Amino acid sequence: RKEKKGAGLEFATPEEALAAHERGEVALNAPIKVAGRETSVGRLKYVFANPDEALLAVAHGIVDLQDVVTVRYMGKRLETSPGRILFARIVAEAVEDEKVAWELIQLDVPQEK
Amino acid sequence: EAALRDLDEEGVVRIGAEVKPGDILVGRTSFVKDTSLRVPPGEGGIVVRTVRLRRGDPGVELKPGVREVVRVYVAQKRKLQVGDKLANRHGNKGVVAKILPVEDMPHLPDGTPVDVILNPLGV
Amino acid sequence: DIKDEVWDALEEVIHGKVVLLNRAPTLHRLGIQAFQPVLVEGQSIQLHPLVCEAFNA
Amino acid sequence: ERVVRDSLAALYAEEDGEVAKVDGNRIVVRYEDGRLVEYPLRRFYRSNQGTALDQRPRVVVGQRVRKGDLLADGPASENGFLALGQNVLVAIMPFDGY
Amino acid sequence: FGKRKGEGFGVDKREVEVLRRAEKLGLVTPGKTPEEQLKELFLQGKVVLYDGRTGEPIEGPIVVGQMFIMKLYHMVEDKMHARSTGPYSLITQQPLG
Amino acid sequence: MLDSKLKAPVFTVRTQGREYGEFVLEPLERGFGVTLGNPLRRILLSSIPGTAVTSVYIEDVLHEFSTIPGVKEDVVEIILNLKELVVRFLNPSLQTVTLLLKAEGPKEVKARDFLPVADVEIMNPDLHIATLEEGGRLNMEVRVDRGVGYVPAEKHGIKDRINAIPVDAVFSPVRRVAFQVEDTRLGQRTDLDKLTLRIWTDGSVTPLEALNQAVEILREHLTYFSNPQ
Amino acid sequence: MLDSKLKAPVFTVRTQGREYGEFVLEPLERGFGVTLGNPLRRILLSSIPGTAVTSVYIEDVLHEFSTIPGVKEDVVEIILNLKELVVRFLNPSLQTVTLLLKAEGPKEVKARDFLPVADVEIMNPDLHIATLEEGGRLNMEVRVDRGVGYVPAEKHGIKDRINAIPVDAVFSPVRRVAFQVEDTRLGQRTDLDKLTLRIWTDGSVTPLEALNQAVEILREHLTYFSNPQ
Amino acid sequence: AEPGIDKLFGMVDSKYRLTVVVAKRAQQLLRHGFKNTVLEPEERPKMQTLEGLFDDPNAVTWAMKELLTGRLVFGENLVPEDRLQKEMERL
Repeated sequence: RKEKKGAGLEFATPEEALAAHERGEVALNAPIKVAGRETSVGRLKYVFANPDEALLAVAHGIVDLQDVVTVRYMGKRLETSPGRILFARIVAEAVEDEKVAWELIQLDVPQEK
Repeated sequence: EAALRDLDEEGVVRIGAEVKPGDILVGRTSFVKDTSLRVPPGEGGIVVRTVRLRRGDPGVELKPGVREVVRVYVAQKRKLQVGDKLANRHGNKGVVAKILPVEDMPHLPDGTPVDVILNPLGV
Repeated sequence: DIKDEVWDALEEVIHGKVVLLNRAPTLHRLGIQAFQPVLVEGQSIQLHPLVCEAFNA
Repeated sequence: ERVVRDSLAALYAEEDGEVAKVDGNRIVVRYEDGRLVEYPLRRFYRSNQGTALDQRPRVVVGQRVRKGDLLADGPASENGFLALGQNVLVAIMPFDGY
Repeated sequence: FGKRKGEGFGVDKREVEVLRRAEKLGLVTPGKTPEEQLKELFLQGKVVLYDGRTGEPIEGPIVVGQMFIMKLYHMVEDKMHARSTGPYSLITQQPLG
Repeated sequence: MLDSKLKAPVFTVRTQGREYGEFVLEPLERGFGVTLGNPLRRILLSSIPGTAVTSVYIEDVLHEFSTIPGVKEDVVEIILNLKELVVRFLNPSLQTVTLLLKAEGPKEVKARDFLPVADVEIMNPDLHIATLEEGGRLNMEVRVDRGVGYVPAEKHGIKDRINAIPVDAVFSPVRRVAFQVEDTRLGQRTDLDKLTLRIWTDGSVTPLEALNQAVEILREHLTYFSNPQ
Repeated sequence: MLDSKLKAPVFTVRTQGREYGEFVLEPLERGFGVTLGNPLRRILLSSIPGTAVTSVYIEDVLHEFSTIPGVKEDVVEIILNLKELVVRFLNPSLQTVTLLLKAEGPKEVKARDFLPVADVEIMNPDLHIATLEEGGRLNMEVRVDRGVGYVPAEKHGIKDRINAIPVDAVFSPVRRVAFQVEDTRLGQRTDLDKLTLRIWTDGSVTPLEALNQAVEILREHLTYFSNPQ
Repeated sequence: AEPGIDKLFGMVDSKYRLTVVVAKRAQQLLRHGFKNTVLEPEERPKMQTLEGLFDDPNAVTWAMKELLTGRLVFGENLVPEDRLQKEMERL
């Protein structure tokens, strides 16, 4: 999803912008899935070591399956939703190997027919 | 003869007796060879009415060479099940696919559960 | 006179058998498809949804 | 109501009067002329297609009726209204696969 | 909702989070209490439902109501013409009952 | 019993008659409102044993689709009305009862007209049954049994008389259940759960005993996990 | 009796080490498969006690999104690699433990490289924490508490040093659980439930232990209806 | 499905040859009974309720999982046909 940016979207430049926009998200200055210049404050606020941690945090209602977040996958840090990670996990569980499963999917777009 | 207990009167089955498929309904004898009308395979309900028309015609006629005829009405109470189909007034044909228990159906914040679930994709 | 031993014999019989499901207008090759039967309680034949387009049903 | 009236499935009071007797199979009604008329009921009549045609009485003993008023239900009428089906709580949302 | 309040109940937590989710979906105007937010949701014809299997609410509101549904004439069409061995034809030996 | 039991729910009840009962459990640690409400609701709506009409015999008619002279209603209507009959047993060991009803003359036969029995009560004496115009002799017996769940008429197949006609039975005393979880405040933690479940029953079983039975069933089902193999 | 008691639902277990467990309850009567699976899943994902790295302080770190010279991993990568560190306490008396790490030289720093503490134990000593480029000044400490469930770092804000940084805490030993109920059948009827539980746990507790704790928690919470008020 | 249908398609040129060979294998498995198997010692079909898949619940699966092993050899004309075609039907 994507909703709104009523604040200064510039984030690449200021490093206090992490704390400043975390404070803004404490108020209603910027949504959790905000349209930031480089990253959304959701990417900054939540970072997950494993897909299991991300999906378990979704189970606790902290973040939806449609929320972008930084998750450390098997070798990389991906700015994706737990929904896309879960879809990749389903594909990798249905088959045996995951590297092949990771390579035969397109996990950056909606799964249209 | 053991199953003949249902055939109370002469040849005809007694009224109000439940009948299953494969049960004798009218006992007719040929040359002695038994050619008796039985409940067809499938389903059977409750016998309600029997009419017998013989050669002693009050005002009735029969097919030539036929001495008598008997017609039997069997009634059954069909209840909604999986095989059946339902529809609204707007053509949304359907078939009952599963009959869910009351506990696991969607319900309002109040205790009242919904009756039927419709797939939106048909709209 | 049905007994659960009869139903156990039934599930023994069809453990490996298959049956051919057929749609009346058979417009192509996939209008006939084999399947493994699973004993169910009811009147209708339960069909996997994904073959809802292999058959035009 | 027009469908159930125009199709001769229910029973209607031909004249203002009071009902005399109501039973499961016949209704005896004494009109205002003093003439009593008895209406039988096809209690369970097999249709051409195998359904059932029943007339269910809709009046009580000693009940005043009006001209053209309902007396007994048709096969598929609630109270002088075409009733073939049910009213149910429907939720429009995709269940599992059923 | 007046009958709901007469028993002495407000808004369930499940309903609260479903309201927040619907607010993120633009169904209900933001900045309003759950009372008028839920009233606006009702005006759409959508009300909160609970799964019953899980107890958790169905994410997003659902339209529910009363509909008239009739059972259609049910002749031999459904009946199982399923046979194994029966009478055979006379001219040719094709099986027909 | 303070950090984990005083910070754990007191259990209050609010019962009106023996039909409606609210049970409040407050406070619960976050996440256990639904965790307790849902299984209890499912068990209450599923497996609460009760009583309902099982068989009906009429001294006059010979099958289901007949009618009695002098009776306004058809036999189908009679069974439909008898279906909502609500019967309370007073002796738990008692299983099957056979009520008798005899009526004549212009009688609006309600449920109160049943002949009294030693350990049986009717919570709905105003339940309409039949309408006898004149000279109509209505003699019937109804066999009511104690069971669980829902059972079709033909599956049980009770045959006491050659003319007895079995009926469908709904052995569930519980009319409906609705549990609601709300937010409660405690000094140390702001967000806590208060679980209040409301139960409507038919009077055959007071909501409290229904809740106790549901809890007992849930506990005995959890018992199955105790022995692994 | 196979109607209720001989199917005291057989509870078969398939344990693949201390990480993976499958548990099959079979056969179970209609509707109770979900009624048992769902609360158990909620309990396992919500209330199991466990230990997690609550916070970390490094000597030369000022902000959480800074870069540490002499170490290729940044602060974020360090804390994420710290997240999955699994520690079991030896005695119940422990509430919090502060564990330090002094490391220098062009070497790999792993969990086993932590200074030993008598009353704590590590299930993954070979957990590669980070890499030191050339004499990397690795002077850090981590405060690890016991808790339940999942705690975002923001709200609790447990602080030891002025420049210490909060860490999201994953207390629950279970990595994730999934239950599937599929319609089995008996000799005569098919309306029966087969319950499967698949549990993945970090390794602190075997899945059997977690399930036993879950059922014990549910039973003890059920015992709160015994005393009415 | 069936164990290793891709593997089964592996060692045979045409699927129809596969069908012929597996079904013929089932035919001897019926005619001499399931004593004439080549997987006796440890790896047998394993039935769920009991060890019923030891004898003969389904011959087609028996023949297929027989074919996955190397103990089955087939050819167009591998043996002098007349001797075994007259010794097969007479016992």
